[PDB]
Amino acid sequence: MIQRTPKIQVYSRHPAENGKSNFLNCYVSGFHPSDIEVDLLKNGERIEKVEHSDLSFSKDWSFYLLYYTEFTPTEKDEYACRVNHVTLSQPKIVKWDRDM
Amino acid sequence: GSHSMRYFFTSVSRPGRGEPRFIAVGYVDDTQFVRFDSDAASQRMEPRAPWIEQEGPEYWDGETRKVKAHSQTHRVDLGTLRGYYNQSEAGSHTVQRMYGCDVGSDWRFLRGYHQYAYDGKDYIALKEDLRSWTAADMAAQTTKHKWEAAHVAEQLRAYLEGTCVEWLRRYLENGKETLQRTDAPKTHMTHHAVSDHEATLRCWALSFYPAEITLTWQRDGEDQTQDTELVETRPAGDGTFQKWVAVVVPSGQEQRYTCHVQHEGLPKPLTLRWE
Amino acid sequence: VLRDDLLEA
Repeated sequence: MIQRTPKIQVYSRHPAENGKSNFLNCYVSGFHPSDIEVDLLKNGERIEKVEHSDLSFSKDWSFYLLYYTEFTPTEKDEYACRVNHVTLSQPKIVKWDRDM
Repeated sequence: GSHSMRYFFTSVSRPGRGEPRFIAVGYVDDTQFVRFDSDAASQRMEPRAPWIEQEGPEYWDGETRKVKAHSQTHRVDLGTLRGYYNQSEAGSHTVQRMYGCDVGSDWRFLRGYHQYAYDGKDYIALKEDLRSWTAADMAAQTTKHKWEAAHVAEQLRAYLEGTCVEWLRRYLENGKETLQRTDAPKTHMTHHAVSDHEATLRCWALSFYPAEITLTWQRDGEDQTQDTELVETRPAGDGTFQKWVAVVVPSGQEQRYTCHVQHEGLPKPLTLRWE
Repeated sequence: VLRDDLLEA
């Protein structure tokens, strides 16, 4: 039972500027098996209006999903993505960096 | 250029209670166009691209019938494979299947595929000639024999060289405005000081389609991979893709470094210079 | 369009 841990990218759909509307994305890929918990956070608080793409997989059979929500970046607010998977001892949290 | 139509199927057993979770998705190139989810209310194949909504009720009735039948095949397979591998009824296991066809620039059949995995590892795959099978292990030899005796390859090849191509051609025509449009990457460079003496140059490719792309740094006209960093290509979520590559350089020496971008949407590769 | 029938493994 080969388990592969999720790779995670957190990023915005469009180049971000404070005060301007956008979409926050959390791309999880390279994982197996498919069961996975993914949340987007605003200042640690789980965002409720979060959607995701339909489950698919790459040529090595590992799965990928995109989770996303509308958001508006500001000076003070912290956004992040929280990921838990059987391969992880506890949820992994990855902060959104505007420049990445 | 070639185009592809691929279907991806994932079935996950839930031993505690009930049938496997089954998810099917269909793609033309990098665009998803249909989906079925066993957990959804509709219990129907559903559209995921505007151009497939051109198809009438008979289309959806037909695809729904077949995808439900596919789900039963996978549920049975999970049972069979658990037996081949001597596994308990307790654990959750996964079958994955991918099949589809490519057409070339001449819009004729180019390639066909049908591959099958169990618990994320190769199990059995149709060979490039569409006439024989590759079995990864001894359990898969059983399946190979059964499929040979039943002449599965011959039926599959007929679908791949026929029906598969014909519908791919139809989808391409119906969805030409998007499926056949290349979106060249919008490119730019950002600059960050990491000290008084060093800076990071980041070369961005945004809003491109299809996903395939190559981004590289050169220094004084030779490739540079040392002290670089490069994220995997990722979906923007509006149907296009994003990528960046970064390099750390001595401040003041930025002019030596160029970012090079190759994409189908570009008649000629792009060269960016920090000005 | 999906294939019309899949044989069991």
